[PDB]
Amino acid sequence: NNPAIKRIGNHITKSPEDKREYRGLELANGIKVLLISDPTTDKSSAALDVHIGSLSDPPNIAGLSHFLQHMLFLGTKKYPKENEYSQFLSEHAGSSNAFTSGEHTNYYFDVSHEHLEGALDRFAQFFLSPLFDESAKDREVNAVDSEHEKNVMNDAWRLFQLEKATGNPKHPFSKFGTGNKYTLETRPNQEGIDVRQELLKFHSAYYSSNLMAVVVLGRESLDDLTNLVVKLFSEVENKNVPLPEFPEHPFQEEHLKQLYKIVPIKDIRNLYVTFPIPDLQKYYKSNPGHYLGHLIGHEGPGSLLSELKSKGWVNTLVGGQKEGARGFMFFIINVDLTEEGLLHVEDIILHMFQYIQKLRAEGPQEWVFQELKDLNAVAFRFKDKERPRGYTSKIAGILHYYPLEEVLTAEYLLEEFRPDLIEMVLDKLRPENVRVAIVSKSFEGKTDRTEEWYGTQYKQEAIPDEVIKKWQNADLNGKFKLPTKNEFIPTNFEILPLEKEATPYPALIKDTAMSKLWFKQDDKFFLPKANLNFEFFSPFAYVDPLHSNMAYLYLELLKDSLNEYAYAAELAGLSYDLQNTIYGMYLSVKGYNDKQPILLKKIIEKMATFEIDEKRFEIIKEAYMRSLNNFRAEQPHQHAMYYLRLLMTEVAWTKDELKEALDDVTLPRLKAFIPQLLSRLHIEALLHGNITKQAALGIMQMVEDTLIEHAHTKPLLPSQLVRYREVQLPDRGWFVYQQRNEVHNNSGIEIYYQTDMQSTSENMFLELFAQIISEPAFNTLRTKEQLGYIVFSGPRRANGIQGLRFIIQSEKPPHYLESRVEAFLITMEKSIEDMTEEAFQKHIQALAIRRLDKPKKLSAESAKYWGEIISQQYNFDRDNTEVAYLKTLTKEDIIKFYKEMLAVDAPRRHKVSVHVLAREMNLSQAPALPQPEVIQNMTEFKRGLPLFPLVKPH
Ligand SMILES: [Zn+2]
Repeated sequence: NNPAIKRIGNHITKSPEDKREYRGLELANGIKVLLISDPTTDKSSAALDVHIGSLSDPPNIAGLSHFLQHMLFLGTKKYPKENEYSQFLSEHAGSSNAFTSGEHTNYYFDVSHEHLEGALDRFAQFFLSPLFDESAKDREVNAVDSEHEKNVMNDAWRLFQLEKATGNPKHPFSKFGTGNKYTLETRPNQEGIDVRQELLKFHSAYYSSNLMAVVVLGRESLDDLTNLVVKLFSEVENKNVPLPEFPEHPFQEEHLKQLYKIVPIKDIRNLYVTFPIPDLQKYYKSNPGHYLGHLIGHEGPGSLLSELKSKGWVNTLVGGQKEGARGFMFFIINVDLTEEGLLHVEDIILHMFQYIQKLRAEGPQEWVFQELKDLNAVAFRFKDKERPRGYTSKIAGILHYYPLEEVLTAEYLLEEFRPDLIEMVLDKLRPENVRVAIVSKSFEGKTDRTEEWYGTQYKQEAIPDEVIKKWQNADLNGKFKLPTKNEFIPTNFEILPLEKEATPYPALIKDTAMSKLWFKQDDKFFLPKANLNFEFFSPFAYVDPLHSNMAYLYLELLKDSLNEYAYAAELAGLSYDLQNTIYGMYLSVKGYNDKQPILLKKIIEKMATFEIDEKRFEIIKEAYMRSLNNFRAEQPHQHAMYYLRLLMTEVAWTKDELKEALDDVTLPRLKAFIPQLLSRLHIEALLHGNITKQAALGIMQMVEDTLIEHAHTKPLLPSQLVRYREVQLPDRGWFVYQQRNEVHNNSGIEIYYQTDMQSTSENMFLELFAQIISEPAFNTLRTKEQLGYIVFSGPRRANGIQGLRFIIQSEKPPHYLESRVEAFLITMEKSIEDMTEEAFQKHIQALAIRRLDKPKKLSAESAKYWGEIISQQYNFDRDNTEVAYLKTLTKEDIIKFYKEMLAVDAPRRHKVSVHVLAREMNLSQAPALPQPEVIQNMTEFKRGLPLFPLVKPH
């Protein structure tokens, strides 16, 4: 035997398509482990999930377990340097993150495959001897505060906390999870609490081996991973902590039959219907809640949504089970509301109960369960191979819920038909346990309560007993019918033999006035799936704001019109994406290849013969007005990015321009625009997956023929295939553009140091520099100086040009943010001077692994080719070519590049800053800056600068 292993599990059931090898075990201290050997992986990975979270915070220190989560990265006894962990990962092509929910704290990393043991050693110390350094703790509490600030004016986070504030206030469910500076520092100081001791006591008490699950994925054999994991994790102490459990529901009698009226930040209108239910987790082999969700949440003919949509009351619906914690769950039905829907909330909820009554009338349906079982089995068999980092993290969470042997299958395979469970859940969906929440600006100034942590304005009322009664007597409405058999369920999974003429990259197999067709038969994944991507080029999609509006509205009305039919295809693993672009339209069809030509045909046919329903048109136009308006409530950093895009691209219509133009979109006008849009087009496509050349040629010509037949499409002239250019900033110039975010009380900044056109050498100069400064920028600007939670640095690529950008969101003013980025850039010039040759070669090597990391699934490989196609660079072998050149670079080359393009006194510095002010508006030495040119009018700024050329094709 082995003293350190309690048991090794039996065979871990996996998909027969899965070439990874697996071994489950439990250590003697109680840690549940999954080991995954993949000898092909470029990045290895591990995750650890401790089954404690938020719901176990001390009642007097809200946010503690989330604070501990941040603090664990900031040093341990064996590795006391504050960023030893992140720096180690950065220098070895790795990355890490963590999250805290009510019951789990989950930590994960990935790393270059040769450096697993080093990464994993440093990571294991988190669970053995964190330092919770006093100085780290006082700085890091600012990152958490700033994380909560970002969430404060977000509607989803406000609704999430509001639900917890209106159940039983004594129940742990009512806790505030994120915490902030108030809860984590200010108030504890006032109460004589030593937060460092609290972190140490909480870690001591709950970070117990018996509550942990570990997953490790590496090239090493299963035996080697076994020894590694025993070596590192055997020392975690078992304190035998009982798993926390919450058998009493946070919504008791007095919390039921309540109506909440809520003021949102965005102009949104929604209706939330909720019923408390028991915890159904233990019934995973039948999944009664999924069965009900699938039915109540259906979007096919005869569905609930379908009738609410025809009445013109709602556009969208989500229904089904929602997680609570060990011992309680919820079942939801939530919809968005049209203006007319807002006035018929009562009738909407009755239709919900009529639909529920139809399910009780028909009884549990074994054929529905069989369909669900069959799709889940196909989905599991042909699951795309996952990136290691998300895969270890996700399995760590679920090791707490399923036997070792079933961890891979348990969320997929259904085994038991349980009409008794289906009826038992359905018996809880009754008007006597209903909670109803309406979100709308119409409640402004009509509310009388305020939620503490977010400020949310709402009113609570009992639902009148006569309203409950009307709902309890709901009868059968003849518009509601069970869905019928889903005929998109695929049954042909044959993998076509690899053709003799198959190539490693996409090949241009059709090059005509109408269409350019890039094609590759999958030679790696061997799943019965394909991706079909199309750019439709037309100047009329973006010629003015009005047209761009009409392009959008057309495509939204089209998707709305197809929804009923397309929903079945997407339950059957066949989906599509359709949107207007600054060039035209983009269409992508992905998933099982079997029925895929059927759905594609249908989209092109509808596209080309579309008849707008006038009612759908007014509803979708009003949602779009709101959606443009609601931009004002996005975050300051999203504003800054959005303004830079408008500043640097040749053509770009603002949200304001689109909004003004929107009133002039009439039905007549939209009906005229469509044939005009479709009259002349160019189509560039990538057809990639389980498909032959001649099926690819056939699919392409079928799209052409359908357009030609129905919309009389002719080819665009080559000269009209315009790409837009980037604005060319002058040597030594600095421009600032300044605006205010009217909603958030944080500011945001984007700083862009433009370099030159993209090419091999320029790319790798910028990428290597970015790789070098990446971790230090986060360490400096966030961990040390604490300027904000959101601190970002990296390449910016647009319209064939590039440069270095910095994005920060902070309470500090933008001019101060600027000076800190500038101090930091100097700090980096010195680090680069002082770093060893070997330190320098480790960064080359890390960038190299990053760039050469193999796609693990079809759609990631398609996305690489697609980026070559849409950028018109067509450099399909870029990665080998760029990396060969990268390996040639020296320290001097990067110092010279920095001195020429980036330094404060650089001869070719080209800087633009976007300053977004907050609603209401020791340290290294910042250099003196010149006086900037303040941009007053974006159109004038553009007209007075040159425009770069466009990049040439391979
Ligand atoms: Zn956090």
